[PDB]
Amino acid sequence: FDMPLQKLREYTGTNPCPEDFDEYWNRALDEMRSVDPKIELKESSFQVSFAECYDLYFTGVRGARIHAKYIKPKTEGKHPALIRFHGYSSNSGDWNDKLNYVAAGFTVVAMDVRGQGGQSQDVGGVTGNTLNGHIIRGLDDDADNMLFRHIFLDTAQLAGIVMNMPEVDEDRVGVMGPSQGGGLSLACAALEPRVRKVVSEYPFLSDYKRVWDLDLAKNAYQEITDYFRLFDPRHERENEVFTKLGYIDVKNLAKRIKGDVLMCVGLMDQVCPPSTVFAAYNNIQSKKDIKVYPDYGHEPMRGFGDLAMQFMLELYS
Amino acid sequence: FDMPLQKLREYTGTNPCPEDFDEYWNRALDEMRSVDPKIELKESSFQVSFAECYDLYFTGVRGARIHAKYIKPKTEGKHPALIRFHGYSSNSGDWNDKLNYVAAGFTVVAMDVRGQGGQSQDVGGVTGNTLNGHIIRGLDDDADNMLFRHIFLDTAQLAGIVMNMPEVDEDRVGVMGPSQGGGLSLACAALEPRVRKVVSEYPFLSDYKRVWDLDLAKNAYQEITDYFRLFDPRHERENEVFTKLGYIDVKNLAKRIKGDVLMCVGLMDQVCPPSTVFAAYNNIQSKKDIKVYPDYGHEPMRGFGDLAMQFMLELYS
Amino acid sequence: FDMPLQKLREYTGTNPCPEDFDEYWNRALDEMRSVDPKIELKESSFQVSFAECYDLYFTGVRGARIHAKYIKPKTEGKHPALIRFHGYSSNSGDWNDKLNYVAAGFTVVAMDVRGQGGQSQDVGGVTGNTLNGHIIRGLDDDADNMLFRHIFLDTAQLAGIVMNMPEVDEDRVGVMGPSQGGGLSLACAALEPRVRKVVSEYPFLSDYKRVWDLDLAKNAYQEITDYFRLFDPRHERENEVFTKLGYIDVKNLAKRIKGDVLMCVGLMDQVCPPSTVFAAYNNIQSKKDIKVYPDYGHEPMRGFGDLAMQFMLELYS
Amino acid sequence: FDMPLQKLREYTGTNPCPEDFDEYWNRALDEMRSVDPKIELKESSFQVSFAECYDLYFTGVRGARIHAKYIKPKTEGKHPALIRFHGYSSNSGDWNDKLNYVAAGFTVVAMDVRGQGGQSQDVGGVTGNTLNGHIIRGLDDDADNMLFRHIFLDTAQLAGIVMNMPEVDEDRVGVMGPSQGGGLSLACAALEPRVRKVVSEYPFLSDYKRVWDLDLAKNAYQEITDYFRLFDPRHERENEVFTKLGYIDVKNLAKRIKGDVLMCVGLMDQVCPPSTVFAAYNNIQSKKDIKVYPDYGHEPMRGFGDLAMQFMLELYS
Amino acid sequence: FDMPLQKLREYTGTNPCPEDFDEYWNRALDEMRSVDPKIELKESSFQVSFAECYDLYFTGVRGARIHAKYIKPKTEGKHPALIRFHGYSSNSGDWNDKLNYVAAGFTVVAMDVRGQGGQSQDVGGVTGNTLNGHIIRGLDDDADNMLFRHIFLDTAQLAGIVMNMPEVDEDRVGVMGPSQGGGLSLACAALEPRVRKVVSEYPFLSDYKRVWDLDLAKNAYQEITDYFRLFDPRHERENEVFTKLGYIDVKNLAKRIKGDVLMCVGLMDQVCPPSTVFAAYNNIQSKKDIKVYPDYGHEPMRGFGDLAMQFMLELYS
Amino acid sequence: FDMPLQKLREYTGTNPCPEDFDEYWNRALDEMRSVDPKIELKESSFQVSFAECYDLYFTGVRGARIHAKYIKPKTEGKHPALIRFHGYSSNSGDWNDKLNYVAAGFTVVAMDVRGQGGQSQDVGGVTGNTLNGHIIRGLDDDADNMLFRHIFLDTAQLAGIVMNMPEVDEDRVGVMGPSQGGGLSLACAALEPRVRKVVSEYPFLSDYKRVWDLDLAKNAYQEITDYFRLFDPRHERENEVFTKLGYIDVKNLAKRIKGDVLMCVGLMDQVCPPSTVFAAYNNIQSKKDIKVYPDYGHEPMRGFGDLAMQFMLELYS
Ligand SMILES: [Ca+2]
Ligand SMILES: [Ca+2]
Ligand SMILES: [Ca+2]
Ligand SMILES: [Ca+2]
Repeated sequence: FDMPLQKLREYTGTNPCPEDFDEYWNRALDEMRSVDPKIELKESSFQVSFAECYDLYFTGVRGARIHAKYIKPKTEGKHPALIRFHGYSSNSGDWNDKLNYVAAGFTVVAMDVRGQGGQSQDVGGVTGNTLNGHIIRGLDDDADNMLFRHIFLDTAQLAGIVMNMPEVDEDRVGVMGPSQGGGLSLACAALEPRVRKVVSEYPFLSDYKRVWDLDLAKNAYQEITDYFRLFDPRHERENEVFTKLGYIDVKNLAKRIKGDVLMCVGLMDQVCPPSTVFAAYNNIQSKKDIKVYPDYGHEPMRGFGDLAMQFMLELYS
Repeated sequence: FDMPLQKLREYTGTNPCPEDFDEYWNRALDEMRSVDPKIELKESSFQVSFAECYDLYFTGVRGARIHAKYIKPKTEGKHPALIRFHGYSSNSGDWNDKLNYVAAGFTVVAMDVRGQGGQSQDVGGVTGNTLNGHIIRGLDDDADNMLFRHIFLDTAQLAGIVMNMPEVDEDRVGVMGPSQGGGLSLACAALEPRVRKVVSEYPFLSDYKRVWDLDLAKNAYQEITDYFRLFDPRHERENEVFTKLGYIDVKNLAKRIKGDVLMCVGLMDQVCPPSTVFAAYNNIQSKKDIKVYPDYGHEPMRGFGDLAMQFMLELYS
Repeated sequence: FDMPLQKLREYTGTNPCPEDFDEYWNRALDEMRSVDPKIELKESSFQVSFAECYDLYFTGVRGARIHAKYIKPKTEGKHPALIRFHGYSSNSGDWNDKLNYVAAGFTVVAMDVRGQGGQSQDVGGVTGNTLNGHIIRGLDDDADNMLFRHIFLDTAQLAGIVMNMPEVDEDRVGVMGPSQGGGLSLACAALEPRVRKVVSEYPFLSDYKRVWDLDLAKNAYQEITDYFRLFDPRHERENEVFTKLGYIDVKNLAKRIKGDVLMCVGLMDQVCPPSTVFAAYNNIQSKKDIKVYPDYGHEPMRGFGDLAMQFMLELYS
Repeated sequence: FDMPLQKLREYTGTNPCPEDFDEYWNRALDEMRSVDPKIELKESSFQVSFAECYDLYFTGVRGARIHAKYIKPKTEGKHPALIRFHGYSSNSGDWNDKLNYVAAGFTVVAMDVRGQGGQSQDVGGVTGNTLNGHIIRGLDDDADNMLFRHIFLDTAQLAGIVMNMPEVDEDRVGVMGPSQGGGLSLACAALEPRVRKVVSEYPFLSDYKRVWDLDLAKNAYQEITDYFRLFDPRHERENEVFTKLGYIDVKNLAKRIKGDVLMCVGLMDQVCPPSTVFAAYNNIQSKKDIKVYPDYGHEPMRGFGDLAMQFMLELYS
Repeated sequence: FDMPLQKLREYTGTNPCPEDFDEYWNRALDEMRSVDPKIELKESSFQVSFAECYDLYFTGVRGARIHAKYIKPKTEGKHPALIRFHGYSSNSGDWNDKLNYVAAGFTVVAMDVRGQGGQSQDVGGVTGNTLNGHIIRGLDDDADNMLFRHIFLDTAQLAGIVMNMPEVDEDRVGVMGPSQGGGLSLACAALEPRVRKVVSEYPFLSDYKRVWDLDLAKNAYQEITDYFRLFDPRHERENEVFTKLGYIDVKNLAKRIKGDVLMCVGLMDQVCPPSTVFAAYNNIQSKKDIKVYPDYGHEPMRGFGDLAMQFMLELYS
Repeated sequence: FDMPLQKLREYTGTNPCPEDFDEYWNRALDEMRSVDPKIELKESSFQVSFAECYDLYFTGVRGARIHAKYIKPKTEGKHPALIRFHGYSSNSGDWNDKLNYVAAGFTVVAMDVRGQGGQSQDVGGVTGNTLNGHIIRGLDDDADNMLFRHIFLDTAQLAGIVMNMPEVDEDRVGVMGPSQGGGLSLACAALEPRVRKVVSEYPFLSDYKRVWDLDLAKNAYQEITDYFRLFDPRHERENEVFTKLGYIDVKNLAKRIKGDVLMCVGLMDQVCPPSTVFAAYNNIQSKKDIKVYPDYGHEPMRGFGDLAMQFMLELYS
């Protein structure tokens, strides 16, 4: 259902990239940097004796109150930190499974995406469809009002907040996540170049046009099809639509990443077509590597979790 | 998958009704009535020689700009009017198929629901999930900020606007729609008692708890399941959740309807369980009737469209 | 699952055309023209004040009694007429939705196909399979006894009957229909060259061999696969079978069409493959046009209905 | 999806039986007995040294030419005979697998059903639907014109023809078949009481109303649902329809069977619900027995074939 | 698809329990206790600085070499230990996600089931089917040769080995697992009463007969259906089959558990019917609790992971 | 989903062939030939008067007790014999349907494959997975311990046993089977060159790598995918795995076949891809022929059974 591996290795993407892409994002970062986070920490009901578990809240662009789990090991001195991002429609998950990295002495943070399955706020205020999908949310509004634009900014802002924590060495921060979380990991490391390590598992939010070309604009990408069916049935605004989506196409932000990257891709993945994953991978200029799993689809790949941790452990000296 | 027809005719609903239901709605109607609609009519690109086609815009509660197709026949004197409501995620549709009632001398209006498939605006500004579903949109916010509360008010406000049109006899306005449109038809006739005729085809938005009890909280009702899975996995707040959804349960509004009602239900419809449809039907106190289609599911039922027009044509003496 | 749009534009078909195709149809036309229609009109139970609704019955070839809905506006003088054809296994449908064109002053006729979901008779009398499918009905009999041959003749015969109606301007007649109805519309305009306008939506009954070549001989075209599995499992008579089906392949009749044609096609339509639709379209020699819907399948395409009406309204001076 | 075995044992049926059922069938038998079979035997291209293989053709009611495979062992004297009936839409099948009974010295005959997958003719000539299904074929016509009525007569007529074969002992004839073939076997033994043995495997064509009551009027019984959806959507003629189908309900003919009967039923069979099978079984008044297969559906049941042969071998002294 | 919660609470099971159940297991334990484990530890390629990761191998009954991951924290003194068991056809998984409990100072062990997805050996040597399923593996052989009998013994033996580790406090050992792993957790805590804590998530291997009664002997329990279809199609040995399966029905071993138990059940779980889960739960006599997730099926339930860890942390003083 | 018939006829396979293929098999044949079969014949409970039905047991390699149905006609002198092999997970089936060849004077033998649906024993004793699949059974053990290696030897040993039966003409033995039975037929005729006739219907166990390349390593070939997913997720040992599977790839054994071969293939068969079937066919050097069924999948093909018997009947002069 996608090109052979031989060609994936060379594929660099299909979705257009706005001509003012750089200006667009420099502007976005300016807005993010002018925000007063007014950070608040609340002790979680979940408690362990070897670490402090806090519910962290900060204000992002447009006044949205963002939430993230925050686990701090009870150890002296500064150390590495890991920021996890979750899948589409999910949330930061349970506290306990974040402790595997705390065991390694890491501070661990897991952010909730605005308006999805967690406790992060989506202030809305956009024109157009609001029933299904965040990718097309704000698509018929001004480009600067696209929801994933704010979400991407939240990850960048959170990375800076984490880097300012007293127990965190700002030069030893890594980000990780699967699918949407993998796309957000790339976006975060792109918008906050200080991020040192990046683990992106079968990333979502990449090379939109390609997904549509493969007749795969379904499942997680169904909203792109819904959009055209309802607002441009004969595709009279196709190029403008995909160009605008180019603003939130991680394959376009990929060139900004400075940290080391480790990715994985399942060749049976029809949710996030292998070609869209390689497009993001092939736009990365920093040190990188990608693990290929021929028989896996959009799912955790056996053994990769271990490769990812060993990769993250590289944050220590 | 549901109770026998024998029991259906006796079923009055399961979903709870808030203690302050009436005051909640009188309070909502007060808000709607205090809004300056600033009505604007723009000529449509679709034009015929026997009628006037206009895109109508008005401001609803919370400042949302609402859109509706508006077709006026080129005849003299006042006459009946029909207000159509559409299915979940859809829109007012095409202009041409609305002309069947125009041929009958009716003014035809088809409203687009906020943030769905048309041109009506959803101003948002709610806390909680915004990724999928309007039923749960605002569920974790104040009850007065629930999206379908505003949408229901839009239907009532539009009915009032239509009743003030120069060519419309305010005492001869009918409403109609399938699924979501069927629930909206009931809500509209309930909130604007002046509505004279009502056609509700396999109505959606009714008896939420019942849908869940039958393990049918999927398909169109999937979001109710996602809500619990993400925000209350062990149903510790079950009664509170369904009670709040009770505010937008059209079965609870039904008692207010004064116009004549004609409904249809498919006994194979698992999207809108027959019991939930009968629950709404059985709460109506005005003159009513329901057509039963044993072998039909969530779909147009052969012959009903004709029964619906003959029913609407009763508006003429 | 089909060639790219770029290639579809140049695709002219795969299914063969019998060497005696022309003589076959001229002989077929002679047979129908010799039939005494014995037309009878019966007032319908469905009635409105602005039009006359009649159930029309006429005798077609082989003594079959054919039925069609007939709506005549209560206006003065001659005017255009629209003849609608329905989907496979369906019928003429409801009376009310045909009134959109009556609003435009058109006489509207909707024919029921022999032995399908309506009230038209299939006298049968053929050898071979009679359990499933009209495409293969009479395939093992003489070619002059193939059921769709008679059905095509019914459309041409009905077109002439309509052109002889007192209120109908014989030079202002249009035909329209989706899927099977789209194929019948083409066949009608081909067998009755006086037809002025043609709207063919995702036409069925075209380029049979191509459907099979694409492994799409299922769904609506399943009977073709059943025929071979049961009567020619090793395809020893493949060319003979498809050539014979060529007699009722609308892409072969398309060359005879003189009226203007407006078609629509969904690129995700696997029921009527895009290539088979373009094959019919590319064989049309009269003024034509085709609307392409990239994200639509075998279903009504948003906005096309309005395009079709504006197209039909061109029949008025 | 059906009642427990405990209840199945006592279930006698739901579908009605016409008050003139008996006269209907006696009149039907008189018609077939007046037909001149004009039997013709043609040597088959398939030949073996130990038997004679012929394609047998005889004329049935309404002038239909019926076909059946006919294998005669090259032995001396009279012996038993087995008549096989096939599944819905299938045919008599291959010659070789019929030889298992020829090995036992049986003459084997396998009839093709009119207009299905074989070489038997369906003269048609009925009013109503002819697109899908033989159960509803002729349902809107006179009851004496229902297709399965003629097919049942074909089995009885064939049974008599076989009983008149020189090498066949008329008192040692057995009939067998699965699904449709199981229903035909029952009908045959009912209309031709001389039939000595009967093997009916998960019989189709039984207790129609029950199939519909269970919401299983799909798959093989789909046409019943199609009939109502198209010709009686609100079931205003429900009792009339099912009572008429009672003429061809094998559970109503079962009382006439005189030969011993061996049946089998799969409790997971949703195509032919267990209750409809037991309904036919429980109406049999002759020596009978039924093998129950808890984990089998609409399919051959392991070991039953051997039970069936040992049962048929009882025809030998 | 299963009884209401009200009745689940009281349901105690349906599958029989052999009369010599106790003798059978006392005998099995004797065989296990006579085995020389000949334990061998091999450093894993996966290494972290805060713990020792070893591949542990021991010999179980019948000479099978069993494998389990073994992670020991680099801390002084004795402490609690957790033994994880995996799902059907899976294995011990990755090393990294086991570190969440190591962070809590626990020694963590994850055993691979014989012949499944890991490195544990199944010496086989049984008669009967060996193609699919371990539940019926050895079912046609002597009861003492049933594979899950050995597997259960492996868990008990491993628990004793863990309790003998120098860094492990033998009175602070817990076991946990989902589905098959949940069934194995119950079996382990039953056969090694010293186990102090038990977390069983939607347990598999319980109340076999019940699964079959609900027509749910499919998916994970498909082999039970396969067995009957192939070896006892008419269920002539039904009681003997299910009674024999009673030897490895965890609901029967449940009464032996002494440690505290925490379980979870998804009411939408058709893989492990809620009733079979409550049957095991209701046979437990030690301190216990069960978390119900109405909208979850056979899958991890949000929040439970955290309840499970807090429950396990109860092992410390 | 596969290459065009034009290319199929030229395709010779993709799966590698071990360098020591021949010695591996000569070594295997040596082992089989050194086994004392200790043949035992037990009269079956199924008995007919024209043939002798016996359950035959013999010891194969590794001490496994193998079972086969054995039917001998009550005729004088030596005659042909037919050995049938069954489908994956199935068994020899019923006795009665084997009598068609008995009627032709043949002795008919139907072998049960070790550990599948019949009475043949799989002694096991292998390391690695034992939960699902015989193709990978023993794959992680020495190549000489692979299960299908022993099964292949069982077919060869049984052929030799049959050729020594007093009523059997050793030069007139044919083998036949579908799917797995088709692969076993080829393996048998390859390992026991004396086999005179071969019928292989849509053979399984051929060209493994090709199945994987087409993403068809599912359904019957699912275990190959499970193997990689669990034991080599990144395919680091891909060539080694497929090369080893090459030992039991019937396409590699095909070159040894001396008897005449007749095969059939369905072009819609995704279970046993057409290419893999043609790969085996194209490696045969003896007289051969293949029947192509374009519209058939993994299923019996109409008419082939008769071609198969006529082909086998060629054994008589
Ligand atoms: Ca480092
Ligand atoms: Ca004009
Ligand atoms: Ca006897
Ligand atoms: Ca404690």
